[PDB]
Amino acid sequence: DEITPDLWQEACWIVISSYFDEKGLVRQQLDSFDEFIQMSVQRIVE
Amino acid sequence: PLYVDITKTVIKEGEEQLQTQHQKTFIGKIPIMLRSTYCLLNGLTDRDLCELNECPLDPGGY
Amino acid sequence: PGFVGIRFCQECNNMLYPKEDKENRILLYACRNCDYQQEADNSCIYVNKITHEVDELTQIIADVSQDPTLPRTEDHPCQKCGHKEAVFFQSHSARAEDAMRLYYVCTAPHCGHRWTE
Amino acid sequence: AKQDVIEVIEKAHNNELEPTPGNTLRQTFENQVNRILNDARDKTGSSAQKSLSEYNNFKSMVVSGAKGSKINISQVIAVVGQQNVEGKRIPFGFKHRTLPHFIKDDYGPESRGFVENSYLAGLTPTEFFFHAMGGREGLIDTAVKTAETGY
Amino acid sequence: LAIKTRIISDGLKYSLATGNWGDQKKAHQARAGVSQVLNRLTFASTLSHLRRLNSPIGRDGKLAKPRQLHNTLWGMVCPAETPEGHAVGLVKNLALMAYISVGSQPSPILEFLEEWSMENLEEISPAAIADATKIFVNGCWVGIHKDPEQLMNTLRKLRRQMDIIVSEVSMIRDIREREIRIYTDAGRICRPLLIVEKQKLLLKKRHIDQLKEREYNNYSWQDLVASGVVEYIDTLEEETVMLAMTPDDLQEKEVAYCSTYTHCEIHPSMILGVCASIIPFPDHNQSPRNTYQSAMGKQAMGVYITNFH
Amino acid sequence: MIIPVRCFTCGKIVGNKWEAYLGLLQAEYTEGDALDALGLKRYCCRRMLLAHVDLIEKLLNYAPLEK
RNA sequence: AUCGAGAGGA
Ligand SMILES: [Zn+2]
Ligand SMILES: [Zn+2]
Ligand SMILES: [Zn+2]
Repeated sequence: DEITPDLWQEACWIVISSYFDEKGLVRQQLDSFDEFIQMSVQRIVE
Repeated sequence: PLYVDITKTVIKEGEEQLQTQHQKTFIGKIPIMLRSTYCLLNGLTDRDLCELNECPLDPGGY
Repeated sequence: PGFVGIRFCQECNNMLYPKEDKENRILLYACRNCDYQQEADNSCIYVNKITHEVDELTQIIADVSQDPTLPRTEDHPCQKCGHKEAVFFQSHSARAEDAMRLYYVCTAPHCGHRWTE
Repeated sequence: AKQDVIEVIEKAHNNELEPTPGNTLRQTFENQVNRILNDARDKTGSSAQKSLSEYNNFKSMVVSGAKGSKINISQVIAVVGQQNVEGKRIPFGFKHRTLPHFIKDDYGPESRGFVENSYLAGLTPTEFFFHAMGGREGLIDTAVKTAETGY
Repeated sequence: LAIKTRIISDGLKYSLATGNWGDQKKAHQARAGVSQVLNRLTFASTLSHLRRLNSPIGRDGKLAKPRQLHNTLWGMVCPAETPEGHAVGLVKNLALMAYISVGSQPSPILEFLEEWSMENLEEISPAAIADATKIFVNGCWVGIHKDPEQLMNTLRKLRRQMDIIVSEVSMIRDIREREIRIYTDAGRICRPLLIVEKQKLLLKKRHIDQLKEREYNNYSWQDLVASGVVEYIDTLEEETVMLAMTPDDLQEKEVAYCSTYTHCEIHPSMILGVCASIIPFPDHNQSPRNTYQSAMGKQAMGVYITNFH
Repeated sequence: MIIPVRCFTCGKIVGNKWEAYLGLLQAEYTEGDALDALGLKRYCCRRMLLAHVDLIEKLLNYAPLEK
């Protein structure tokens, strides 16, 4: 049930691999431009 | 190309109003960042990226 | 000596300023907006404590015991309720940067006792 | 050295530390904490120098004067030492915390940036961050002083 | 005929091509350094350029405070990647796991606070503020509360199940002053930290097992965040966060240091960046050498892209 | 990009062992066991095989310019 | 070729 110390070294890197498989590395730029082109332009126009 | 809907209503006198909606009026071309949701490379598999002479490992963001 | 706080007018709710009736020389507090005035009892107008000799326990609040950051100890029990646990920190304020005296706060709820050894 | 620093911290918390003339109580407290840590670092460096043998290449290049120094040997083998920013220890960048991994008002050597390990052993991540701060300060001084010196 | 797309198209193109962020006429008044040509020397250089930050303090400034590596930069900015020359301490690189908020509307949060015991500033008695707690959402004081502990617990609980409060929303309770701060705007840097129970990690073998077959049961990082075992903590929230470096720091010892940890790091090496993670055994090096390698990896020569033909 | 013909240090041929090394890897052999099977006794050649990435396969995905 | 900006090396 609990992550043992001899398995933590693998569990943490599995977690980090999941993070970098889902999010990416340029996610901040991608999401910022999506935010802009999606709601910011409409907010400006309105 | 960005298109904007424009609604123009003429008000002169005597309740002579009429709204003319100029649908999809061109306002300008917005540069599109690569790999974004409005780039042609969004969601494309690595095979399609290679078909379009683009690197699968290219992160975009530019 | 003690400190002096301001007084409010009962008519316009403005502060009473120091004033004096020469006839009786009785410390008066007269509001300078309207004609209202009052007779003082503190007999003190202004104090300036340079030594800032004040107790930090007054400024210490009892809700700080719920901070998961400050350290805790069981070697300084609360005198008010006998609880073993206590949360301690420094004064961490201006004019009190020195005097690393530890200020203890009781962890048990509804007590909140603040003290210093 | 850690036990001695704990003793100073306890004495300060018990108001048993009479300030030296010409200095404030925190000034005296820090000065003596840094004195204890510096004495420990010097002693451990001396121990490393004694442990060095005649075939050691570090010692060879140091005695020849070609490169390196006693402080470099000491930091490689025994103890890197205290990391200092603007002449003092690591400042409380957070609210009374050097890093969020410590507790508030913790003037222990580890919290304020005393790298306990050596380069050969490897530094713990807080020590790595503190050493990065020290190197950044050195780079800042190097990149700043040049214009004034040239003028 | 009345409209002109030329202004929009040409202005956007000019800004992105020259880097002067402003009007074309105010070229000298515009700020440079934005929209630089992408470095394609090597893949590490490209990634570092795409994850680059800067501070508009100016290279001529001789003040050492802005350039100093602040304690706050932990887990957000690489402590080694910085230009050696004039831009030292100003141009920065993102940490590996650092994510910065894209922004949201605080309307659901305000509605929930209204639903709770939060009292509007116009309705509160003026004398009810001394002993109560103040609540700030996106910087504007919206009311007072009398149970800050319960309110903070409830708000964290909502943030941990992808309710009206999204994960990126910041929620800082400062205790010395009774302020409670809720932040939702964009530009806030944050990183994922494992939540810690009474003394135990919330992440478990079930989560790790479901992550092992990440390609079969579509159990991903989004599910990890939804399950309430990982939380994005911004800078200001890190002040009230007690961080366990590793689960080894939660084990009971002969002397109790903290015993009240509220978060844990996924891995200490996440504080590094892109050109700093290439370094083997960086904890056995001197820091200026780490910085030199971080600058020098962008100059390393390899296959900068697969489609170089 | 492609497997070098010779080891840099000693000059022994390693350009005819990449496919066999991959086959051994797919045959559940450990990397060191495969290196021993291919007769790579020296750690220079062991490096030359173990540290090699094969970018020619990725480059072969893109269509040729001339048909 | 001129100006300006950016990235860099010692
Ligand atoms: Zn009055
Ligand atoms: Zn008590
Ligand atoms: Zn060889």
